[PDB]
Amino acid sequence: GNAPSGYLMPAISANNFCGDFTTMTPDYGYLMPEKGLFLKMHDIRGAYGINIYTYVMDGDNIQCTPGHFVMIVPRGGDKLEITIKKSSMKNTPSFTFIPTPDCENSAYVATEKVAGKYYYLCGDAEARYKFEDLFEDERCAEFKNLVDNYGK
Ligand SMILES: [Ca+2]
Ligand SMILES: [Ca+2]
Repeated sequence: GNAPSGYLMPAISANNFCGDFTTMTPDYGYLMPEKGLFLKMHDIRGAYGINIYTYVMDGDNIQCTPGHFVMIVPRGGDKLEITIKKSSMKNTPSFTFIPTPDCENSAYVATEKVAGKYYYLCGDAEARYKFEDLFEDERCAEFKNLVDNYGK
């Protein structure tokens, strides 16, 4: 009913690509219908930057509005630094994700470019596993609690 879903998020210059999406370096997405949140994660040398968007549906389209940004930075001795910032509406992109009816290898594509490219949402189990492992990591309570308590 409200099970969350994970996505790989390659960025491609064309908005109508259908082929092998794994030739591109992906970000990761996580849709949480139980909370009305969409998370987008970017990896920089093992540190994670996660945007928490709020979303609503517009028919089949997922409309995503910036919320907060969580940074998770590994440090010596298996420590993590977790920090949270409010995202700016002016400086963090919004997304509208629309279906890809003609491509079975993607679930959605963005309506607008970011840095010249379209992000796709490609359904993916491993992306889901990555988020769910991070939520439940004993060191990540600050992140889990932000998400669990969000808007509430
Ligand atoms: Ca599709
Ligand atoms: Ca097939």
